[PDB]
Amino acid sequence: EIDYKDIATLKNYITESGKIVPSRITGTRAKYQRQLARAIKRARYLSLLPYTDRH
Amino acid sequence: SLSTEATAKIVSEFGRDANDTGSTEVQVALLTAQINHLQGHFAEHKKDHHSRRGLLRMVSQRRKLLDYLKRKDVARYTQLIERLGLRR
Amino acid sequence: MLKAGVHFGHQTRYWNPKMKPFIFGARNKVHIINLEKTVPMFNEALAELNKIASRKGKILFVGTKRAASEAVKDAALSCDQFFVNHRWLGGMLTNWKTVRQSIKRLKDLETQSQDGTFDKLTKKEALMRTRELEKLENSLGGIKDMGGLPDALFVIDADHEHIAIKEANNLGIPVFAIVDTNSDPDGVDFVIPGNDDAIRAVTLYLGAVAATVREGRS
Amino acid sequence: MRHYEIVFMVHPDQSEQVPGMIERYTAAITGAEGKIHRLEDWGRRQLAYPINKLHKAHYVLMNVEAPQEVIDELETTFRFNDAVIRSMVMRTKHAVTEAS
Amino acid sequence: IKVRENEPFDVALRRFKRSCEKAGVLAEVRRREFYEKPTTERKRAKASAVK
Amino acid sequence: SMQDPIADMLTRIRNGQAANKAAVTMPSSKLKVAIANVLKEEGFIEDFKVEGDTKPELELTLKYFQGKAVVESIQRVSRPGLRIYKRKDELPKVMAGLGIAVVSTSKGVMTDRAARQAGLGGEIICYVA
RNA sequence: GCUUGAGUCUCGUAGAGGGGGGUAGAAUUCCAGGUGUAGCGGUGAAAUGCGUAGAGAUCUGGAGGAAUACCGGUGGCGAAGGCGGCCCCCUGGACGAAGACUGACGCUCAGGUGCGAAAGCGUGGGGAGCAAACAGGAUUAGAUACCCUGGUAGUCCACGCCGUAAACGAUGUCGACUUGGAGGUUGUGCCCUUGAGGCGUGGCUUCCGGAGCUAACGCGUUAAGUCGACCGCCUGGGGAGUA
Ligand SMILES: [Mg+2]
Ligand SMILES: [Mg+2]
Ligand SMILES: [Mg+2]
Ligand SMILES: [Mg+2]
Ligand SMILES: [Mg+2]
Ligand SMILES: [Mg+2]
Ligand SMILES: [Mg+2]
Ligand SMILES: [Mg+2]
Ligand SMILES: [Mg+2]
Ligand SMILES: [Mg+2]
Ligand SMILES: [Mg+2]
Ligand SMILES: [Mg+2]
Ligand SMILES: [Mg+2]
Ligand SMILES: [Mg+2]
Ligand SMILES: [Mg+2]
Repeated sequence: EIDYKDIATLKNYITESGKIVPSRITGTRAKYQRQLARAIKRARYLSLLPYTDRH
Repeated sequence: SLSTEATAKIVSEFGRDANDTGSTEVQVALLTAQINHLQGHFAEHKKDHHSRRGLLRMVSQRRKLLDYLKRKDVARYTQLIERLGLRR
Repeated sequence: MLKAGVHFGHQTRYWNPKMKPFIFGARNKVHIINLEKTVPMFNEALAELNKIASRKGKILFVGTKRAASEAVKDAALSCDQFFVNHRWLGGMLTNWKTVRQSIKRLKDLETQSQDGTFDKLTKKEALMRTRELEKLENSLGGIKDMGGLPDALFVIDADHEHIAIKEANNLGIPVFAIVDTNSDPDGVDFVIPGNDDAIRAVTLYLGAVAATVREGRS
Repeated sequence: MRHYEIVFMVHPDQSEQVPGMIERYTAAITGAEGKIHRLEDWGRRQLAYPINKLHKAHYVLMNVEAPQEVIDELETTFRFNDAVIRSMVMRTKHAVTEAS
Repeated sequence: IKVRENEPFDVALRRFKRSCEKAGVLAEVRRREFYEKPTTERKRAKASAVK
Repeated sequence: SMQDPIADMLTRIRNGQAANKAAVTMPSSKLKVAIANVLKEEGFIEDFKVEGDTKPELELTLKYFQGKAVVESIQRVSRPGLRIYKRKDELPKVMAGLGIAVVSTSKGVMTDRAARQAGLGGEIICYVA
């Protein structure tokens, strides 16, 4: 959310597969769903999080 | 988009005091300043059409202002175009 | 000045803009009417009501909703006044001459309920013709005897009485109505602000109308 | 002078280069009179997916305030140095401390 | 996707696959490209989900 | 734009009136007033007021008679695009005689009736009825 | 002269706004290899095609181009065209809170200039998938098609052309005025912040609906309502956007 390093908070905004969870489920606000995804994206690149559950 | 440092500078170089921000000359001057800076931005790139639109915008504005001045104080006009270095 | 123990106002969003001048509400996402404006409208309400009621009151207490209906089959019903307390058969004012025969049937039937033919025919026909009666009975009570043309009309909830008011508006029948915050006024010549569907504002002004038609010239 | 996160991650085998690397970057940035507001040698962390063959690799966090210029001549060195399997330099918006 | 199911049973129980992929992003990516036409598909897919 | 302000006045009446609006205000001007004057003197507006000083504020009270408004129609005539100037023999009389025509003259904003008597003419600002 | 129109200045906010450089994982195709063995592929059914020089399937490594799942949404930006992975660099616009400066410096704009999807053209380059042309197999009375197997240009990059689209809201721009309701989005002021809020106050937007307007459909404070300033354009169908 407020940051990608927080993989802690994060891991509960992604499905098992690692797909970013729709806001209609997280029930999250708008502005933040973006800050969220952006930080998730950010965290996948630094291998702090999977893209895929195939690993 | 021009440095608060640099924009201020020019306000204190063309107006009564700083704060005299809206003084004709001052506008005409910090437009000029950007217009010129920018000419290198668009020196590279050139395909940055969109940004170019603001730059054209800049020119046509400063142009209108320059015009109005000449209409009012033709003195402050000549002084300005000399000292801003344009109108050839 | 108030009397209304509790009709205060009523009705929340659904407000009809034109009902501004009779509202000062705001409590908990619903507006309270102008408590002190409903009142100077009993001045004129019951006044030109009783005013025509002495010169001879023939009213028509039009009001419906399976939860307020029968509470009009009273001193509203009884005294110098007539009533409709069910689905307002459209055109019953406007087709009065068609429906006029829907009366002849009602009578020519009950006038033959405990009268005339009855316990004869089949033990089918029986309540298998009082299914006819019970029907025409409600919706077409206050019609029965008309005697003196419908002359003003007292109507309960202006918009929920879309038709009957409109009918009147057409026929020159002054329409006295109470109009919630949500209901559309101006169809009403004599407009009565305030709640329209709480068991009180009804009986109150309702019974209070009966209580001024009922007496005006001794 | 602007800020950046920066969080290059190095190759296990070249682990004991990480101290010299940090010494070096700090030197370079400090020399430009730019400060340095956080530093975290997370060491050998386990990878989510197995980037570049090899799982688990040595992370290092930074947080610096330096002129868009030395930050420029950083990703270069970050490229040159095939011991750094990824890097990333980020936003800014004023300094930072602890978290993580 | 994955179920490493455990001790005493034999039933499939894989109701998971109708929770993401399968004919989800699969009947999708299968065929006609689309392009600007999804826009039209997903525009009618909101006009519906209003009421 | 703001280029014709009198049509803006004419319309703020026209509109608010059809909105059954009690008052209505607008930036004032010498001109504006002299007209509202006539509107009042001839009984179309209830009463005006200019509550300002640096940023003047012409303000008018609309009347409603029966259920209607008193202004059954208020159109501009002259306008910055096309200015109208009728002599005197040519001055236009609205609704036969009822209703008025606001006309500016070498001596002030008067009504066609008035101007006709005055013996002069000028720019026929607008029509009212 | 004036300060309300219009600009300038200060701090900030949101953003697939533009241009440039990096870079990431998922897949497809291809190359190499391990294992494995008689089919695979495809359709409505088939056949062309592919496989015992071992295909498909399965695992492993590698090369290459192209596009960026999930976020994602009557969500967001732009003058229109249009713009979706991540990061840095350069840069345009918008909006908001304050207050300060300019002092009508404005609106519109024939001519003019710029921009302007996709296709198409010029030179080099690049080429995985898709695919005009073209080949082959089918269907069919016929099949120069729709379906199948292949597949060239093109689709990709750089520079330069072309200047058109149902380039559409089929609604020119600017300004003023005129009842409502439920959202979405994005600033900001105030309240024991003591509720994840509570009451306001701008920008933008979706649905619905009043007067009114309309041939009707419908529009409806984002007008197709009430008005003004300017500009483009229409005058029966065909002929013709042709000579
Ligand atoms: Mg004037
Ligand atoms: Mg791959
Ligand atoms: Mg492979
Ligand atoms: Mg910007
Ligand atoms: Mg071009
Ligand atoms: Mg092209
Ligand atoms: Mg080419
Ligand atoms: Mg084909
Ligand atoms: Mg054309
Ligand atoms: Mg459209
Ligand atoms: Mg257009
Ligand atoms: Mg609304
Ligand atoms: Mg609508
Ligand atoms: Mg209009
Ligand atoms: Mg031609």
